Amino acid sequence: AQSVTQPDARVTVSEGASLQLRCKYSYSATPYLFWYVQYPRQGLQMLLKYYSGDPVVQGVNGFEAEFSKSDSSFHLRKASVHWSDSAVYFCAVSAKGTGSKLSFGKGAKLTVSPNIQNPDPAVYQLRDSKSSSVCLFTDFDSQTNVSQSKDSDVYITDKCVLDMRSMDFKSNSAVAWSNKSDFACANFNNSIIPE
Amino acid sequence: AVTQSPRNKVTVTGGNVTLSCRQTNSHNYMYWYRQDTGHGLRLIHYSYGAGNLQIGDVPDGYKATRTTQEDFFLLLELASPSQTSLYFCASSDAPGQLYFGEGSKLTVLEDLKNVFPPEVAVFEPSEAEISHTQKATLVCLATGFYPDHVELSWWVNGKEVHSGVCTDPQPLKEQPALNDSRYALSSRLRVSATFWQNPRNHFRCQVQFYGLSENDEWTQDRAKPVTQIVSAEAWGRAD
Amino acid sequence: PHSMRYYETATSRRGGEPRYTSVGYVDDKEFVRFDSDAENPRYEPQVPWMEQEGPEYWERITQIAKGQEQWFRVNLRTLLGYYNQSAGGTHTLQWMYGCDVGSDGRLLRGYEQFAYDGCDYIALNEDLRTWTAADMAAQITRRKWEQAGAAEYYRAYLEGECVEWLHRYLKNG
Amino acid sequence: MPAGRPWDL
Repeated sequence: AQSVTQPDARVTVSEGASLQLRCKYSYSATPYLFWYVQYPRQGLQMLLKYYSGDPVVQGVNGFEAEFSKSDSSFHLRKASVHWSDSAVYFCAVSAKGTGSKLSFGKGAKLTVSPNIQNPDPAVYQLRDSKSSSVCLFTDFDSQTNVSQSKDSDVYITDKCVLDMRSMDFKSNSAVAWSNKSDFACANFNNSIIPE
Repeated sequence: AVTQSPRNKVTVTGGNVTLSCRQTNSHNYMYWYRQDTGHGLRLIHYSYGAGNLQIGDVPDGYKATRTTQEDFFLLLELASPSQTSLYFCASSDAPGQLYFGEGSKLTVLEDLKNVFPPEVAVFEPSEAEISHTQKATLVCLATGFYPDHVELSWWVNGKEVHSGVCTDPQPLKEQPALNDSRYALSSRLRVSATFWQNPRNHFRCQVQFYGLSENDEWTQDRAKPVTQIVSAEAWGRAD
Repeated sequence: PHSMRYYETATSRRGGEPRYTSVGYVDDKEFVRFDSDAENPRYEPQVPWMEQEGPEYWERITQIAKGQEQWFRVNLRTLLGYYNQSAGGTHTLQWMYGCDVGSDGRLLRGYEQFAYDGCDYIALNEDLRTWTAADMAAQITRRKWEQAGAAEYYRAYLEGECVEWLHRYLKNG
Repeated sequence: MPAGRPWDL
């Protein structure tokens, strides 16, 4: 009777770049339409609501959505995207007779690629505090993409953006490691950047 | 402001678990949702006013009671691994306009033999990076734990820090093939070299692991994998 | 030049579920009614021409009617708390609404207003985005309703289903 | 047609 379909459960967007999350919903008759957002480690909160009138409903923080009776959709748009916008976004519906019963969309995770002006990609291997190891990859640009272990006897985590608010400085981070006695930084065998 | 309890609870197949929700607000609508990756939010039960109960879309194995207008409970008289999820309470005064709780994360086990706590180790910065980027970076590593139910935080000199901290969103599996495989997780904390250089600065990675309850029967010579905090340390150094 | 109205009213029972009635008005003449104490509680045509419709119709609009019973039952307990009134009271709650359509088929005037125990409680002004509140306990309703956008929800019926269904009803003679 | 359920007070 009532389904909600979000096409992409995965989106990645640079700051400022336009964004469009999409919500196509199940038919008929008079649906009530919403957009919700789930912060990191948090619960949901309402972002936008539409009951009737002008099909374009605007958010105070730059989000806006448009409902199309014909196309049967409720799409979320932002002209300029900020890093604080990194979150999960649900779209929700409910109809007449089912006014207080929301059908939630699938959900879509938003990764805002951070814009760093001075990337200087490098890789170092850290020694244990107690035991007198692990390799890390940081201070690279947003556009490069972390690549899984070819060895698969070896572990590797995808990029992780960290930020120093004290000095307004952001940085991605990636880490590789294993139990194997023999190891060197050089053997990031994939998606490299020689500088 | 909607609050729900418990925030974290571990149980076993066939157990009994009750989730509580209180809304001091005057909302007459209350809701119970379960969030999953791959299926988003699905409604379980809801109620319109104290005493009222109404059915959701997936109420199977679930029961609910609305004692007051402010209290709403989710009853799981019988536990099954399919109901292992992240649960949310809600309240509404207007159609579709909802306020959510902080979520209750449930872990329902098949067998308690498959359970292991995480081991935590911290790895100190480089003379390389400090020479290079005039800054320092630490890594805390959590490994070999089943199930995935942990909370990492960095503590520098008695303070929980949220700045300069980067932690994985989802831990990985150690043998994704076995499907009874343990998980691993990692985190990062980056500071100015000066701050690390002080032998007076004390850095910590503490990982809460929610596991067996105190009474729970342990049939092993093994260390009871109980709910605990495992942590590792590192001190700054001048050199 | 035409008009449409509904008057849904309940009256609390001390300790049980109240007595609910709804009646439709077309150009000031009653064409439909509901009652909760009839042994076959249902929506009934109170005029000849309305007999044409198939039951699926009647049963749907009847499904709508139950909603109000738990709504009224709830919001009679709400108003009780606002005014600090005792539980043993037997009160009456009224919803009056509808729209006025021109000869050309446009909207002229929409109606959404409420009354507690027979006196006017809250009403929707003619700009249709603002409320006028009667008493101080009605400024709470207005407070909630105006910030959360009550009017926009209600405009859905008035702008849409009201004028459509008025036309359909008038399609006899 | 009657309207649905209005808002909570």
